[PDB]
Formats: sequence, structure tokens, C-alpha cells
Amino acid sequence: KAGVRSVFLAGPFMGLVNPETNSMPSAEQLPFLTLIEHFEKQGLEVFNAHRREAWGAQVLTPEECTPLDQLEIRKADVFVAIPGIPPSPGTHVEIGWASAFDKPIVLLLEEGREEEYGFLVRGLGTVAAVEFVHYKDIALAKPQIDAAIRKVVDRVNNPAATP
Amino acid sequence: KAGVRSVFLAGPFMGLVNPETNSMPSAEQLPFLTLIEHFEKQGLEVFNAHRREAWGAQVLTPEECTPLDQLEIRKADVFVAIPGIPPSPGTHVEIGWASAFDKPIVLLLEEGREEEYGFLVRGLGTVAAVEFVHYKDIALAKPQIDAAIRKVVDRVNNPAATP
Repeated sequence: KAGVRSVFLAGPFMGLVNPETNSMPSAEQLPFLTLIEHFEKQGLEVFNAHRREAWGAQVLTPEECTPLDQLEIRKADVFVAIPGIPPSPGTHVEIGWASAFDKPIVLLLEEGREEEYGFLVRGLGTVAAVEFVHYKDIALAKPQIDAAIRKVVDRVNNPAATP
Repeated sequence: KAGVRSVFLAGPFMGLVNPETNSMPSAEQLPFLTLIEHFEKQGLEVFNAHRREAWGAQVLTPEECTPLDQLEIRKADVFVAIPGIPPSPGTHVEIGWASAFDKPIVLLLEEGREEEYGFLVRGLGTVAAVEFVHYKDIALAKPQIDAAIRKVVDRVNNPAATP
């Protein structure tokens, strides 16, 4: 229904950051905290993300981000990420993942970046349960993405043919 | 066995190219021709790639690259791509895809770039049937990747426990 038991959240990692280095925007992780908050607040366990490490030493390592990203991809109830052009490398992969994974999807289109994405973000929107929610202020995203979250989740969870 | 019925091949698309534009290296596509040749030559139907468009108007569009990339991901017998840092966006996604997809994997590590990847390329190497073949010359890759292709494919296709 409309009570995502667990929402997956990822960022452009490697991309947003340096090719396997540390340089993640605090104003970015913070936002994820706000959204991720409403998530753990309503009852949506936020998976994927690496908060801690994302706040102490983000840009994990393949032997960590890969295993957790994929495990979290299928361990997460609803796929919820954030573009963040460049074409979020970690996310995307986690996106295309959600594509084969089959796990619902919902990205926080980055008014502008989301546009740069298009490739698999848009392609995913048309091929698999992939919602596109532009966010110019997480303060408005939480609700926007949440609406397209329960809306897209309902459209892909409830019947598809005739009732 | 060692007769990949069809090999999937992709590039950093959007990444290697401009954010939804055209600027693909002829010296890059050409190589893909050589490799993709030995593929269609030995009996490995090269899927994914967009040759034509990749030679006339690459950087397809989500409504094309996404649907074909995913369909080709599961339509391809063996996943064979090429990093090409930046972290091939289109590929990666197609990579992570191959991760959940379960379809064998084999990337042509870009001596240096492949290193930049690490994130999901390496992460995939440890989590799923993902081989890492650095290539400083497709002329040597075809065979190198081909070896790690039948080798990795055999290791993931034949028994895993005791014989």
C-alpha cells in the first residue's frame, strides 16, 4: 500500500565524489538525512546509503559499496535514489540494478541533472517501475518523491489489467 | 563451454560522450569493431552495442539505449563490456544490470581507467561472475578477454562444488 517498509537511497558516489576518493558535499548528505529521516520517521527503513561512512569516509570501496549496494538493492523495499549528475555512477549501476532487480524505483530528479541523465534514468522510467521526481528542495522532495513513491509503488504493486 | 553464442559489448556512452550528445572516439568504436569482429567471427553474436548508430549518431536516447541495453543484457549470452573511465555510465548501469541479471560478465579493464572504476567493476568482480581484463591493445584484448571469457565463463558455468 502506501507504507514503504524500507526505502533505498543512494548518491552519485564515485561520480559526485573523486574517482575513489573523498569529497562528498555536506549539503548533499545532509539533505539525504532530512529525506532519510522522513523515511525512518514514517516507517521506511532507508537502505543502501552509508550514512556513517558517508559522513566520516564516504566513497567506500567496491568490496563494500558493491556488495552492500546490490544486497541493499534487493534488501530494500522501494528503490529511492538521487541522480546528481554527472550520471551518478554508483547510483545508476544501482539503478540499472533495480531495473533487472525488478525492485520498484523512484529517483529524485536533479532539476537539470536528471535531464543530463535521461539515458538510463529516463529509459528506466519507461521500461521499469521508475518514477521521476525533480527536487529543487528536499524540503519539497520528501513529499513530492513520497507522493510519486506511494503513487508509483501503487501503480506497480496493485493490479495492472482490469480490476 | 568455450563457444559464447553471443557476447554483449558496451562503452562509457553518455560518459565517454557528452551528456546526451555526440562525440564518440572513432579510435574507440573501431576497436570495438575489431573485437566485435572476432566475436561474430568465432560465433559470438555481439549484443548491446549500437554499431550503426554508434557510427552515425551514437549516444542514442534512453527510450532506446535503456530498452536495448537491458533487453540486450538478458538477450546476451556473455556480458562483455569496456570501462573507459569516466566510470562508463551507460556501461556500469549495464554492468550492475549484469550483476542482478546474473548474466556472466567480462570487462575490458582500461589499464588505468579500470582502476578508476574499482567501485562496481571491482565490486562486481568479487560479488558476481565478473572478469577483469585490462587491454592496452584490443589486438591483445580479443585473446586476453577471450581467454578470461571462456575461463570465467567456464568457472561460472561448470560445477562449483565437488566434481
